[PDB]
Amino acid sequence: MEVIELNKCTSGQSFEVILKPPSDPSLEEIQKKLEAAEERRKYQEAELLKHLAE
Amino acid sequence: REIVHIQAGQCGNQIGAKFWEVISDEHGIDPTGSYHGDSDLQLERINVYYNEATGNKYVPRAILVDLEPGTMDSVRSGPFGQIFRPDNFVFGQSGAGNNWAKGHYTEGAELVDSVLDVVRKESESCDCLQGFQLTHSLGGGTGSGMGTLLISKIREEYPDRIMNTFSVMPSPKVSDTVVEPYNATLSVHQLVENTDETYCIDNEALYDICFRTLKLTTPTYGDLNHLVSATMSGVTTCLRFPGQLNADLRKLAVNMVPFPRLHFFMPGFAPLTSRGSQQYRALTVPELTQQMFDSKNMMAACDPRHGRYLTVAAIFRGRMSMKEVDEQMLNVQNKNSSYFVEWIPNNVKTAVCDIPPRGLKMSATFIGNSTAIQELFKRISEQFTAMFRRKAFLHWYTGEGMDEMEFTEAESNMNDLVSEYQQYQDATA
Amino acid sequence: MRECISIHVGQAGVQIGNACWELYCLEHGIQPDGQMPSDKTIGGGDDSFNTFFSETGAGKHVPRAVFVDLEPTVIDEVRTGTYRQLFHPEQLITGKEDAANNYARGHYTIGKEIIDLVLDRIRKLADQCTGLQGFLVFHSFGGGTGSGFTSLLMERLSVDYGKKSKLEFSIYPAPQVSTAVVEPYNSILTTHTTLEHSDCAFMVDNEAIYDICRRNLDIERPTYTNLNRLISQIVSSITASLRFDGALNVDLTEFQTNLVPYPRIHFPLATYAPVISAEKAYHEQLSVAEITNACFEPANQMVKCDPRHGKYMACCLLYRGDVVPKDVNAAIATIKTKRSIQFVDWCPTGFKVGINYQPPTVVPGGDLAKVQRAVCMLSNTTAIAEAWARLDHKFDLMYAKRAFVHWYVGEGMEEGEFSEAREDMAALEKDYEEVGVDS
Amino acid sequence: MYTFVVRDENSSVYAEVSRLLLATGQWKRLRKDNPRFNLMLGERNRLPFGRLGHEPGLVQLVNYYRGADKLCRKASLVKLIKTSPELSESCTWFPESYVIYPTDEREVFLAAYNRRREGREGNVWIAKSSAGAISSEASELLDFIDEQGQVHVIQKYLEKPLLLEPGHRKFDIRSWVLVDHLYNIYLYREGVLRTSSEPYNSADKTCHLTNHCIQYEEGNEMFFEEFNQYLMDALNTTLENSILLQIKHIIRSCLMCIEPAISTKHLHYQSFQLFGFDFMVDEELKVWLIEVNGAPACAQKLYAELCQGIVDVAISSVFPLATSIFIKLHHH
Ligand SMILES: CC[C@]1(O)C[C@@H]2CN(CCc3c([nH]c4ccccc34)[C@@](C(=O)OC)(c3cc4c(cc3OC)N(C)[C@H]3[C@@](O)(C(=O)OC)[C@H](OC(C)=O)[C@]5(CC)C=CCN6CC[C@]43[C@@H]65)C2)C1
Ligand SMILES: CC[C@@H](/C=C(/C)[C@@H]1C[C@@H](OC)C[C@H](O)C(C)(C)[C@@]2(O)O[C@@H](C[C@H](OC)[C@@H](O)C(=O)O1)C[C@@H](OC)[C@@H]2O)CO
Ligand SMILES: C/C(=C\c1csc(C)n1)[C@H]1C[C@H]2O[C@H]2CCC[C@@H](C)[C@H](O)[C@@H](C)C(=O)C(C)(C)[C@@H](O)CC(=O)O1
Ligand SMILES: Nc1nc2c(ncn2[C@@H]2O[C@H](COP(=O)(O)OP(=O)(O)OP(=O)(O)O)[C@@H](O)[C@H]2O)c(=O)[nH]1
Ligand SMILES: Nc1ncnc2c1ncn2[C@@H]1O[C@H](COP(=O)(O)OP(=O)(O)CP(=O)(O)O)[C@@H](O)[C@H]1O
Ligand SMILES: COc1cc2c(c(OC)c1OC)-c1ccc(OC)c(=O)cc1[C@@H](NC(C)=O)CC2
Ligand SMILES: Nc1nc2c(ncn2[C@@H]2O[C@H](COP(=O)(O)OP(=O)(O)O)[C@@H](O)[C@H]2O)c(=O)[nH]1
Ligand SMILES: [Ca+2]
Ligand SMILES: [Mg+2]
Ligand SMILES: [Mg+2]
Repeated sequence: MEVIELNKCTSGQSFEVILKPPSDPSLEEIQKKLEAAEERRKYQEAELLKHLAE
Repeated sequence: REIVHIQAGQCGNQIGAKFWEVISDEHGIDPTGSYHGDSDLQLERINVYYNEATGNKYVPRAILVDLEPGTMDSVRSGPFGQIFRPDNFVFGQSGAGNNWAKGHYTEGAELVDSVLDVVRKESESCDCLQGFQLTHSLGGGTGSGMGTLLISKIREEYPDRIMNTFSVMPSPKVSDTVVEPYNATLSVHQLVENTDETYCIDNEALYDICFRTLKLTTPTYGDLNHLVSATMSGVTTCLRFPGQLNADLRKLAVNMVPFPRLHFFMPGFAPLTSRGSQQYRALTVPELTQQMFDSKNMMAACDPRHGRYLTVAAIFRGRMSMKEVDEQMLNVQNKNSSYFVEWIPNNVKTAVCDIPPRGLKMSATFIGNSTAIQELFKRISEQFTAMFRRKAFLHWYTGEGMDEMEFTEAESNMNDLVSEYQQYQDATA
Repeated sequence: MRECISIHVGQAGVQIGNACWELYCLEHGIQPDGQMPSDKTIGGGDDSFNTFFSETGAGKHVPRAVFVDLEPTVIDEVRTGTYRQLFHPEQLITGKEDAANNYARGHYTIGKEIIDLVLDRIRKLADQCTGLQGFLVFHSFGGGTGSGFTSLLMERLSVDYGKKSKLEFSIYPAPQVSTAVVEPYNSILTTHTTLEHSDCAFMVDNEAIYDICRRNLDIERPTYTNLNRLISQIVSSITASLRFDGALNVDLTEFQTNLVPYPRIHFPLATYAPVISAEKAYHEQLSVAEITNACFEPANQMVKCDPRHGKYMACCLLYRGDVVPKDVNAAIATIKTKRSIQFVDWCPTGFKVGINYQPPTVVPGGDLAKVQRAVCMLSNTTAIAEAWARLDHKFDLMYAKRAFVHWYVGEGMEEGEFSEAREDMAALEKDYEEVGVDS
Repeated sequence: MYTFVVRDENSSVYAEVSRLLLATGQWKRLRKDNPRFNLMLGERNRLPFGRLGHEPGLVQLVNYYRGADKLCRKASLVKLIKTSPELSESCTWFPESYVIYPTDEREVFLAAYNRRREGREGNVWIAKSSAGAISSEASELLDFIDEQGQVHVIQKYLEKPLLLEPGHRKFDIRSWVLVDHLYNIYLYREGVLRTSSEPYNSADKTCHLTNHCIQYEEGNEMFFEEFNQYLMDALNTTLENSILLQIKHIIRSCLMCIEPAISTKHLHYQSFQLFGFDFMVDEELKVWLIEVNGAPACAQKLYAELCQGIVDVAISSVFPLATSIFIKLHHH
C-alpha cells in the first residue's frame, strides 16, 4: 500500500493508492446515408400513390 | 396534436354523436359549446378534438356524412346537436339501400368530393394534424361502402397521417338484412390495406353483454351505443388528458402493431354489472383488473383464451394507487403468462388518468391485439361463402357495375388475414 | 480556461438536464435569475465554475447548455420553470412532431430536417469559448429522439469538432421507468452507431434507480422527479471535478485516461453512497470506511450486476465533504481484505482518489437528507456486460420474428442496419468476455 | 400459485424434484424461454445468471450458485486451497497436489518428488483432470499430461487406505450437502460408500478406482447404518466420532471460505445448490477430501427423501405452499 501523486488544492485534494504491480467518416458520407434513406421513403410513397391511382 | 373526426352512415353518425356527447361532458363543454368546467386539466388538450371559435366557443372538429337526410335531422335535433359546425354536414338524398356498391362506387361517388372539401378545410386549420378517426358500421351501405371510399381518398391526400377507425361488425343476433356479410367482407378488405389502427366493435359481443351480463331483455341501439361511447372515451383518454404519458396516435400504432396487417384491436370496458343491487358496491382494483381480462367482457365476440396476445394496452381512470394497479396487472401476466407471446418482452402496458368517467368512481379500458380475433373474421367468412357459393343476392351488386372477381379477392384477402393470425398463435421462441 | 458544453436530447435528457442545472446552481450559489453574489468578477472571470457557466455584462451566469427535443411539451416546462430566466431562447430547440419511439424516424426522417439548426446553435456557444474541451450529452436509449437523433448528432459532432472529447450520460431502459416495447431495438441501434463517437459513457439503469428510491428513500412509486433528482447527485459528483478547483479529472480527456484502457470498453459502472431518506430524522453519520464499503454492495450501483464475478480495469473513488486522506487508505486496506476485487493482470491493482471538501448539496424539499460525507465510485468492470447480454436477448426475441421491423423500414432505414448493429453488440460481448476470463 | 422451468433435461435429481412440485398442485412448468418463472432449474454450463432477478414482480430462485465452480473444478480447487488463507497450503485434510499444464506447478512438483524419493518414502501419485469419466514415476506421469491436451492435477495417492473385511477392499464416501438462499449448510444424514468388489493390491485399474463407472453389497454401495455397525464390531468406534466430525468440519471450511464470493444475500435473485463431497478414509481413520461435485447424482434408493428434502428447505422455504433428514451445520 503506497500513496503517490498527492495534489493539494483550495477545494480538495487528490492522490493515487497503488496496491499491487501489474503482470471517422466525412460530412459527405453522413449526408449520403441520409439522402439514401430519403430515397427509399420517397420510393415507398410513390408505390402507395401509384397503387391508389389504380 | 389535432385529430379530424369523420362519422358516416346511420351507425357511424349514431355512435359518433354519443361520443361527442360524452367527451363534451368530460371536458366541461355545454351543448352550446361554452366551457363550464372546474379543473383546467379539461382544457389542457381540448384542441385535440375541438376547434376554438371566436368568443370562447369550442366546436368539435367533426365531419358528418350520410347518403340520406334522416339521421342528419336526428343528430341536428338532439342533445349536443347545436354544437356541430353547420358547414360540416354533408348529406345526399338517394340513400345506399344497405348496398356497399352504392356507397363505394355509384351514389357515394357524387358526394365524396364535397366531403373531401370539408376534410381539407379542417386539416388546414390544424397546427400539426396527427391524423383521422372514422366511425361507421361495416354491415350497411354508406358507412361501409362510402366510409372506406373516404379512407382511400384521404390516405391519398395525407399519405403519412395516422388513419384510425371505430368499426362496428354486423351480427345476425342484432340485424335482419341478409347481405350484411357481403358488405362487411368488402369493407374488411379495404381496412387491412388502408388503416393503421381499427377498433373491432362487434355487435355480436355487444348483444351478449346486454342480454347475458346486463340482463337487458329488450336491448336497443341506445344500450349498445352507450357501451360504445364508454369504450371510445376510455381508449382516447391519453389523447385528451395530460399525465405520465407523452403519447399520440403514431406512438400507439408503433407499439401496438408488430406486423402491418395485424392492426385490428379487441376492446373491453370495466365495470360491467347488471342492475341493480350490485350497482352500489364499491369497485376494487383487483376486481376491475379481473373483469378487464375476462373473455366474457370482450367487445369482439372471440375467446381470447383460444389465442395469444401480441400486445395489450390498459388504461385506468379515477382515484386509485398506482401501486395496486401495478401489482394487479403483473399478477395477471405472471399467473397466466401462456396467454402472452414470449417473443415480445413486457408486452402489456398501463396508463392511469386521474379524471374518471361520468357516473363512475373508477373504470378500466382494455385494448388487446390478440390472435383470437381470427374467430371474428372466420364467422363473417362462413356467412359470406355460404351465400357466395351460389352467387345468391349478387345481382344487387353487379347491377351497380361490380364484378364477381372483386368479391373473390375480398374473401381471399380475409382468408389470408385469418391465416396470418393463426401463424403467430403457434409461433414460439 | 477550458469550457464544457452540455447537450440534452429528448424527454429524458431534457428532464435530467433540468435537474442537473438546478443542482449546479444550488452548489455554486447561482440564483434563479442568473446572479451569484459571491462572484466578484462581473462580466467575466477565469474561475472553475466558468467551465459550465458563461457571464453576461449584466452579471448573469448562463449555463453552457443546449436543449433539443422533437416536440415542445417537455422543453416548454424549462421555458416556464423556476430557472426559465437563466436560459436564452436560442438554447431551447423544439420541433413539432416527435420520433414516435422510432429510431429510424429520429435519425433519418426528422433528424435530417433539424440537425443543421442544432449544430448552428452549438456553434454559437463554441464561439463564446476560448478552450472548449468537449461535450457532455444526455439522452435515453429507448426514445426515438434520444436514440435516433443523438446518434446523428454524435456523428456530426465528430466531423465539426474532431479531437474534442464527448462524454455520454445514458438512461438504460427498464420496464419498471416506463418503457415502450421497441426500446430494445432503439437501444442496440443507437449504441452501435454511437459506439465509435463517444470516449466514455455513464450508463444509468432505470431499474437500479427505481429500487434505490423504493428501498432507501421509502418511495412507493418513484416518479421521474424522484429518479431525476437522484441521478443529478451522481452526475454532479462526476462533473464536480470540472466545476471546482481540484486535481483529479480536471479535463474530459482524463476520464478516458483514468477510466478507459480499451476504446470500445468505455462504459464505467457508477456506485453512490450513502442514499439516506430525508424523512429519516435520526441521521446516523457513516464513516468513510462504511461508505467506501457500500460502494462494493450491488444494491448501490447504477446498473444491476455482480462485480464479484468480473475484473476491474480502473477504479476511482470521488469523495465529497468531511473526508481526510488517512481515513481513505485505512478504508482501502480493509476493503481489500474483506472483498473480492480482481483486476485484470495487465492493469495495476490500485485506486485513484479525489476529495472535494465541499459536502453534497441537496435540493430544498427533495427526498435526500443532507450528509456530511459521500462517495461516488467509478469502476470499469466487465460485470457491466450483464446489461448488454440482457438487452441483446430481448432484441433477439423480437428480431427473430421481424416484429415491429416494418416501422423502421418504412422510415427509410434498411433492414440490414439491424443485423449490423446486432453483430457489433455480439462483438462488444466477445470483447468483455476476453478481457475478464481465464480458461 | 408458483411457476418453474426446466433447462437441464439430463438431471436425474431435478427430473425428480419437478415431479414433487407438480404433485402439490401448486406449481406449473412453463416451457424454457418464458421469463415469468419463479424457479429456474438451470443448465450445467453457461447459465444466464445475468438474466435473473430482472422481471418486475417475480421473486426468482435458481438451483445453482454463480461462482461455486471454483470449488467444483479440480484445477481451481487446488488453487483455492493453497491461495485462501482460511485453508492454508498446510491444510491437513487435502492430499498434496499441483496443477500441471500439458501459473503452472510442474517445477514445484518435481521439487517435492526428489524430496520424497530421496527420503525413501512411498511416492505413488495419481494424475487426473476435469475431462475424464496412478504411477510412481514422474517421467511417466508428465508425459501422460502431455498426451492429453487438458490441464491436469497430480495429487498424492493415498497409499494406506482403510480396507473393508471380508474382501480387503477400498472405497470412498459420498456426502450430499444442500446450501439454501440464506447460506445454511445442510448435510444429508444418509451417505453412500462406493466400494470396489476387487481386493486392493498395492503393487489393474479396478480395485483402485471406486466410482460406479469403473464397476458383497448390491450396487457396490454400502449405507451408513451398515458401515456404522462394521466400525463398532471391527474397530470399536462409531461413524459419528471417527469419521463424521471430520466430514462436517471439511464441508464447513470449504463452503465458509467461498461464501463472501457466491452468497446471494443482498442480490436481486436467490440461489441454492446441491453439492456432492467425495472423501477418503485412511488406516488411521483420517478423512481426506477428494473432490467437490457441483451436479451430483443420488443413490437410487435415496432419490426420494433427499429430493423431497430439497423442496422442503430450499424451495418451499422461499415459496411456501398452503422430521428433518438434514443436519444444520452451524456456521458463522
Ligand atoms: C339492439 C338493437 C335491436 O333492438 C336488437 C334486437 C333486434 N332489433 C329491433 C328490435 C327487436 C327485437 N325483437 C323484435 C321483434 C320484432 C320487431 C322488433 C324486434 C329484439 C328484442 O326482442 O328485444 C327488443 C331481438 C331480436 C332478435 C333476437 C333477440 C332480440 O332481443 C333479445 N335474436 C337474437 C334474433 C333471433 O333471430 C335469434 O337468433 O333468436 C334468439 C330471433 O329469433 C328468435 C326465434 O327469437 C329473432 C326475434 C324476432 C327472429 C328473427 C329475426 N331475428 C333478428 C334478431 C333476433 C330476431 C332486439 C334491433
Ligand atoms: C388473462 C388471459 C386470458 C384468460 C385467462 C387465463 C383468464 C385469467 C383471469 O382473467 C381475469 C381469470 C382470473 O384469474 C380468475 C380465475 C380469478 C377469474 O376472474 O376468472 C373469471 C373466469 C374467466 O372466464 C372468462 C376465466 O376463464 C379467464 O378469463 O381467465 C371469473 C372467475 O372464475 C373462477 C375468477 O374470478 C383472458 O385475457
Ligand atoms: C356497469 C356500470 C357501473 C358500475 C359497476 S359497479 C358500480 C358501482 N357501477 C356502468 C357501465 C358503463 O360503461 C357503461 C355501459 C353500461 C350500459 C348501461 C347504460 C345499460 O344499458 C343499463 C341497463 C345499465 O346497466 C344501468 C343503467 C343499470 C347502468 O347504470 C349500470 C351500467 O352498466 O353502467
Ligand atoms: N430516468 C428517466 N428516464 C426517463 C425520463 N423520461 C423518459 N425516460 C425513459 O426514457 C425512455 C423513453 O425515452 P424518452 O426520452 O421519453 O423519448 P424521446 O427521446 O422524447 O423520444 P420520442 O418521444 O420517441 O421522440 C423510457 O425508457 C423512459 O423510462 C426521465 O425524465 N428520467
Ligand atoms: N488422491 C487420491 N488418492 C487415492 N485414490 C484417489 C485419489 N483421488 C482419487 N482417487 C481414486 O479415484 C477415484 C476417482 O476420484 P476422482 O476425484 O478422480 O473422481 P472423478 O471426478 O474422476 C469421478 P466422480 O465425480 O464420480 O468421483 C476415487 O473414488 C478413488 O478411488
Ligand atoms: C395515447 O394513448 C396511448 C398511447 C400509447 C400507449 C397507450 O397504452 C398505454 C395509449 O393508450 C392508453 C402504449 C401502448 C402499448 C404499448 O405496448 C403494447 C407500449 O409499449 C406503449 C404505449 C405508450 N407508452 C407507454 C410507456 O405506455 C405510448 C403509446
Ligand atoms: N352498434 C350499433 N350498430 C348499429 C347502429 N345502427 C345500425 N347499426 C348496425 O349497422 C349495420 C347497418 O348499417 P347502417 O349504419 O344502418 O347503414 P348505412 O347508413 O348505410 O351506413 C347493421 O349491422 C346494424 O345492426 C347503432 O346505432 N349501433
Ligand atoms: Ca466572474
Ligand atoms: Mg339502416
Ligand atoms: Mg419525446
